[PDB]
Amino acid sequence: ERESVVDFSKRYMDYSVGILIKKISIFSLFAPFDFAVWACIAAAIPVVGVLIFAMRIVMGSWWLFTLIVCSSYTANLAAFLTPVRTFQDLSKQL
Amino acid sequence: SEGIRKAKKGNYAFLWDVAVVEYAALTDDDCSVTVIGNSISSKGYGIALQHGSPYRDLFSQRILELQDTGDLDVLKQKWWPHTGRCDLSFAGVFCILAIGLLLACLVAALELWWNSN
Amino acid sequence: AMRIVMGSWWLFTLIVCSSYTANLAAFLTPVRTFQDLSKQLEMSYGTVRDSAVYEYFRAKGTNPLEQDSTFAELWRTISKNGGADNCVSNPSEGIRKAKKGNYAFLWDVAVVEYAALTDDDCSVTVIGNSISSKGYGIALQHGSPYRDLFSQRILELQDTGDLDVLKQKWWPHTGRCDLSFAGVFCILAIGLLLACLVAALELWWNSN
Amino acid sequence: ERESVVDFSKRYMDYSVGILIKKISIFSLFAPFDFAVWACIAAAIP
Amino acid sequence: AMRIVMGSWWLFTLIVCSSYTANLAAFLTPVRTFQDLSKQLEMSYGTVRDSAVYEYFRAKGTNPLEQDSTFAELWRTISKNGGADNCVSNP
Amino acid sequence: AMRIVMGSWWLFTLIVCSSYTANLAAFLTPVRTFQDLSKQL
Repeated sequence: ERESVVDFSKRYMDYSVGILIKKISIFSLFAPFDFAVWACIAAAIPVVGVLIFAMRIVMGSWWLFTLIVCSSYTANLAAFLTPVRTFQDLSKQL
Repeated sequence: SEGIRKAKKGNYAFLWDVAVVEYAALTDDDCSVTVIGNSISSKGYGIALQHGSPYRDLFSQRILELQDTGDLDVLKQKWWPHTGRCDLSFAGVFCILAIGLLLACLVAALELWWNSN
Repeated sequence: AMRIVMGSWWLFTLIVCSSYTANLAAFLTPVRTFQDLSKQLEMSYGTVRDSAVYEYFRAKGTNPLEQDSTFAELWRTISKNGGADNCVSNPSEGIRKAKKGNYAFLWDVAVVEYAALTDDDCSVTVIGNSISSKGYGIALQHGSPYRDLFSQRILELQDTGDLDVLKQKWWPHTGRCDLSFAGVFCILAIGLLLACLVAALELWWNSN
Repeated sequence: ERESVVDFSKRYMDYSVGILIKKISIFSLFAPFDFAVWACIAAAIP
Repeated sequence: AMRIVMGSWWLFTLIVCSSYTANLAAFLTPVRTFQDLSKQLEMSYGTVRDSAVYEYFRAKGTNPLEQDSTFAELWRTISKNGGADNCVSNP
Repeated sequence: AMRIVMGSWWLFTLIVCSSYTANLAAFLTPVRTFQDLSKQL
């Protein structure tokens, strides 16, 4: 209706709108890991418990086995090494 | 102007020109705000004129070409450059401490239950 | 007693060195990546050569005040040997070429997913980048008293948003293509196999 | 150059022009690591 | 016996302690730096008014086509309080 | 003894935690040295 009887000239800028934002403590380092494999370890010990019925093969499993699980808990210390938290218009509706 | 401090004092994300918020970031003595981008270039902003004017396409030709040279964006970068003024634990005791106190209370329960048995 | 001592507390530190050694190994950790500036240090780009993209990017990627960290990296990638392997004589040449040549450049994303989502690949998904000031408009000539009549209908279709409806008619955005944690089990049941190697051979060797 | 001599109307989109024709979990421990030292342990055993 | 019952605690969270012992030491990385840009975070910045370094670099902490924003940052370091942020008149 | 045992597990704690950040010395830090005089050698 600014075009119905009158006119604009052509574009100086383009369409937008702005959003003004002004600017769990120890739980958060287990969160980079999939929580299912905790119980995948927890069911593995019943499998090892079958072996009641050598033993050094079963020990030698485990000295290789939880090796990496210790390294896996050593892994997620690097959580920043590679106010607002979420940036979607829809994500901030909630 | 109300949306300055009401967004400062009260969880209000606002609906406004980004460039005003850009200069409000350019003015605050502490880098203490947050903005999120927007990109809608199918709709534009032109400049009104008298309905019937001889040089309208000639006006818009400079509107065109100063953007084609990009010096229009240098005019944007005059009053608001790209950097601006704003460039945009030891209390974790109880948490793991409490999960086993279920068991720590349940030990004496099964003790006194079977010791009476 | 004292003869048993030598390699023992030797291993009380060497394996620890080895633990710290294997510890650090990963702590800094067409479609290839996800960000356009991350593309700017990758392989070169398949545009149509001698296009207006080819023209105006040489006009403005060489403009340093109007350089925004991709366009010169764009220019140095595309200008290889005077443009060799970015070869376009007929237009569909560079449009075809580097599917398995593994260069990547795109259109405006409309004609992109017009062709790409009518493909069976969907690893051809290159991320979006388009000229925020240059595109396709609507052409007439000076002196025909028709423009405000028609630019009325130009603005109104997005005022209604039926500009979006007609884009989504012959071009829906949906299409057939809408758009570190398993290493134990790599070697887990290998131990169950070694259990079968050991204890079953013990059982049969006792049965022998 | 066109719009100097023959008038236009408004934009509706932007532009580019490109290419369009169809035609491990744990082993990062070994990208710095020379794999034989496992055997260096296994032969340091006897 | 109940050696089995509660003994999970000196195992697990002691490792969690060793992790907090660790990760903060890694995240660690007279003169501090040799930059006019890395020391923009240091405040109470003494400087002289009515001088050539007071004059010319206000002309060079302005003009946003000058793409070394260190100079404009050190400009706006003192430009507040009318230019009299934490300032002296003479050396 | 129960009292110099204190000195044992503490070194078992301390020295390993003290062994820690020198991995970043191996990890974090083509060119390495920038002096005109340092490259004379």
